[PDB]
Amino acid sequence: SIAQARKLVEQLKMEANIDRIKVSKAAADLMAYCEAHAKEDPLLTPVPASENPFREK
Amino acid sequence: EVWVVGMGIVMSLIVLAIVFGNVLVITAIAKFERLQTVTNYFITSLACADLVMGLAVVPFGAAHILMKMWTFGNFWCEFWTSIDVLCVTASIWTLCVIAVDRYFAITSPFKYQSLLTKNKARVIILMVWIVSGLTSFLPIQMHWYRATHQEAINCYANETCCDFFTNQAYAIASSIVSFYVPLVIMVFVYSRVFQEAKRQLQKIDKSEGRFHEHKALKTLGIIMGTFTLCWLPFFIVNIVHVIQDNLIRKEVYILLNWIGYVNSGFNPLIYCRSPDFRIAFQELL
Amino acid sequence: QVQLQESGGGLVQPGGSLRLSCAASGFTFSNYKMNWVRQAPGKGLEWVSDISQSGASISYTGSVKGRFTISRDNAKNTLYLQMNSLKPEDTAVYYCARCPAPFTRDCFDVTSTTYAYRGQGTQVTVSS
Amino acid sequence: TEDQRNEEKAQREANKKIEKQLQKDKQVYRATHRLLLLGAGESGKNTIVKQMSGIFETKFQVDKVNFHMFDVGAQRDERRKWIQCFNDVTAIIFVVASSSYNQTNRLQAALKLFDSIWNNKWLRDTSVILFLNKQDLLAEKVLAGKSKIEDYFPEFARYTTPEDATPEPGEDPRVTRAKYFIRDEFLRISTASGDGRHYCYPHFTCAVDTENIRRVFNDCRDIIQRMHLRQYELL
Amino acid sequence: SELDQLRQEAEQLKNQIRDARKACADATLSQITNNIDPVGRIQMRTRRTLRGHLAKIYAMHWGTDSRLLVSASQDGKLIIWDSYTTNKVHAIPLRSSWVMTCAYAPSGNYVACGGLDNICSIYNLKTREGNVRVSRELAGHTGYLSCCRFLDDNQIVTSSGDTTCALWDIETGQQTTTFTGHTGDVMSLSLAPDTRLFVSGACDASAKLWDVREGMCRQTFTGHESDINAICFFPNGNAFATGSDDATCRLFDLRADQELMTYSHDNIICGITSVSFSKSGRLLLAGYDDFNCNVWDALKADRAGVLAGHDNRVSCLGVTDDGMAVATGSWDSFLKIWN
Ligand SMILES: CN[C@@H](C)Cc1ccccc1
Repeated sequence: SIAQARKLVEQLKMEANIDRIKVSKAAADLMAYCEAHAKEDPLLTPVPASENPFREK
Repeated sequence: EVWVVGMGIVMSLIVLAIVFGNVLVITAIAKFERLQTVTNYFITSLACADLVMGLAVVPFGAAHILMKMWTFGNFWCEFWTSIDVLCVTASIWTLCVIAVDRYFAITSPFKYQSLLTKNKARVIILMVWIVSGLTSFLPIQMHWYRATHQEAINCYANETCCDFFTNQAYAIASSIVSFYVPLVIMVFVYSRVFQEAKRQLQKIDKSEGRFHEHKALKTLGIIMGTFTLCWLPFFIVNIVHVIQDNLIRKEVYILLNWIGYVNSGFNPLIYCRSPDFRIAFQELL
Repeated sequence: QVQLQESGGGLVQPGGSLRLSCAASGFTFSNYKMNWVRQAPGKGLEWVSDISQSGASISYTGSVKGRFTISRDNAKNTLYLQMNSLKPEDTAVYYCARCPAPFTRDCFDVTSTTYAYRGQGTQVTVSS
Repeated sequence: TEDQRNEEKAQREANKKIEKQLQKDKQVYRATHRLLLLGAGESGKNTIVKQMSGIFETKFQVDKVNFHMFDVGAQRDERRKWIQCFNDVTAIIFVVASSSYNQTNRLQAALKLFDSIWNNKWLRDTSVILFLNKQDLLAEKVLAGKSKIEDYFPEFARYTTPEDATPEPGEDPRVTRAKYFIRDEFLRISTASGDGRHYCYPHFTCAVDTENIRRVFNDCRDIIQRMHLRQYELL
Repeated sequence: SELDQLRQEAEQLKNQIRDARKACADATLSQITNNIDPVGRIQMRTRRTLRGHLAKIYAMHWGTDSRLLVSASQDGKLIIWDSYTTNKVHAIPLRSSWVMTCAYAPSGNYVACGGLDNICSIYNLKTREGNVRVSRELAGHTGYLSCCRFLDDNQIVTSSGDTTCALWDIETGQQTTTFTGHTGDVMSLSLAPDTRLFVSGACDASAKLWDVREGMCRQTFTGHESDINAICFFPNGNAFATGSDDATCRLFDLRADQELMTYSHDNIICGITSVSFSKSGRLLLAGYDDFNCNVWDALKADRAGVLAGHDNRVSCLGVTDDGMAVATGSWDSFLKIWN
């Protein structure tokens, strides 16, 4: 009743004042991470059958 | 020339239909793992028997009929008869085994789900072929089927002829073993299954019938309306023409035997029309 | 954030009528089946009525058939309940509950003590 | 590669024993039947258990076949998630106190819960055995001036007892009419969208001793036979 | 009076948070990623099929070595498999047939399980002799266990269907911390790469970010319209993906503190049961109720491939730490390893 309302108000008050960044910066960070690790992805870039562990039945 | 051409066309169409029907079932069962069940083992055995019948039996008989001559030797004459007997016996006993499987599944719901596994199905399937192989190859290639009348002796020593002459003790022992005992077993088990089905519909109408035999007779009439319709004519003549002579012309004997061959082209149309089989057939080709 | 806000209510003489409105936001109103629930003083939640996505299927309890009516406006995302004849046993808090998932024929937990997709509710009293 | 061969061999005979044990356990798993006992505390659900901590186990033997019953306790009243775990049981036993026809509306809540269970997408093949407990209390309340059935179900006054009804001797028509009205309320939902893949089996139980396990046995046998008959394009 | 003021204050705070989030919406991910070359078409084939379970499987978890994996079924079994040779390393029978989750310790010496018994069972695999036996039984939750993930070999975080999460110390057996705030069953959780924070999704169309040390919620995300079933961190730990019963996936950033991208299509009307990322985070793999798995371009939100080999509900999905293979489980009691 009163306790849950008080807890909700306190949580909303504390979550209201938090520093944020622009969407463009976060999108650029995600793009940079995705492009930096492109060479190390076996699923995205198919692996030659010589070093594939599951290829050999 | 038109008659032989039409006959050859009909026989070729029969062979192609049989092989096309009986290859698809095996390929679908082997490919899809969803279609791998204990009953499907019996279905695969039946399809294999039908395929062997359509490959190693029907074309040779067609060649024998059209050419009015057996080009091959005496060894291939006796080998062909043994494989024919083996195929027909195995097919009929596989049908009987399927009937008994359904009877046990429906009549004893609790014991069936535990006692019958995939290991015991293979043992039964192998046991069916071993007995049919021993009752077909041994009585034929050990010359227990030869007749003692003059006409049989002429064809037995002569080549170029492969007429099936049998004594009175083989035309009855083989017919009873191959057809009549499975016929009685299947009739009894489907009678019991039909009786069990009617009792369940009499409990759904008594309970919830105010809110909102045709299907039982239709599905059990197709199974008993093609096996009996395709094999009963042959196995009565097969005994009559030996018990007393001159009643049945050899052309009738050949024709009635070929009616039982097309039953192998109808078997996938009876036991492989489930929705799972339909979607499996739709997926490929 | 899914929001269900109820309106209407208050004090009404016996035999009077009331129109309750439920404004829904934060979800696709067309894809869900809606319910009217109520809780009487010193009692638990009681399912009152429900309506499907297109309004084809409408159900009530046996204490409100003939009197109460439910409807929905999908264009404006609004749920309406009309109460024609009122009795002293209708004094309760009315809530506007939503189906847990879209495209489903069933609604499991709408009268529970705690349930996420329910509104605050409005008080309706018919005393004198 | 001698060490590699040795470890691969050890792996093979380690797998062999595990597969043998799994084959042994498969037979035991296939040979027992799992029941989901549902309902409410007000509806009973414990007198059934008496005559055979987040879940409770019961085991009983009928004609030398195994039955396991699962009582869901210490769980919240949000059943829309953990019900999906019981989608391959042979039967759901649904216990309802039909005497409490006057939250204070138990019958309507039971009907709504049954409708939700019946129309679930993951429970389209599961059958329900319906027990209607406390019929003596219902008879006492109907005979006395406790409450009126049509206060909550106004269509009861237009209900006529079906001819097939066979009440136990020494009865009054009012209690039979109420019982069959309540039963047909569930049967309407059951028959609305059954589609032949599952059914409902309603029973009237008051104090029967060791007959409830017999009823469960018979209904499970019927369920299995109907499933087998349906899969063969025969029913 | 005393009441009706807290509700208005909460509404005002919600409006303020919404305005603050809107003020940060400079652009969208789709607009920025217009110059990104498309992934193309992803064609994976089933490299292994693992059989041996009797009932449907709910959970699997890869090992750190990317070779061994554990799976849990309601036949009463945890099975530890070697993926390369398709052998069976371990088979553990469980006291309760109802199991919903399983975990594998990063060291590899322990596994964990739980379900409709409100108890988390820890199994030791490196005994000197004998077999696998229960080493610890963590009890105290008042609802069914939904997920559990290992932090070291002495700490574990569990989620329960009693709307609470817990952090347990295994040695003592007592829960060090309780995480409260959700108003519905917590269905899934994911640990950050640094194991300092984690995220949970509940049956209230909401997700929350928790700090392990403090025991308090830092951020809340509300973009979905129905119950959340799966959740997973982005590889760098600055974002996470969620899936739900409304048939959509959503990507949420932490610094921006709002949704970035939605993955949905018109012909999908079924819930999402599993979510996972690729090694580089470019591909997002989702398991569905229509017996299929989909691959999404995590930057362009266009479907790139379908994993279609299961005959029943796809319940669990996982990607190796090496990133070589993807293992999926289903309600048909078979595991499939794709590459
Ligand atoms: C006539 N001999 C039968 C008993 C078996 C048979 C059946 C068909 C074809 C040839 C032979």
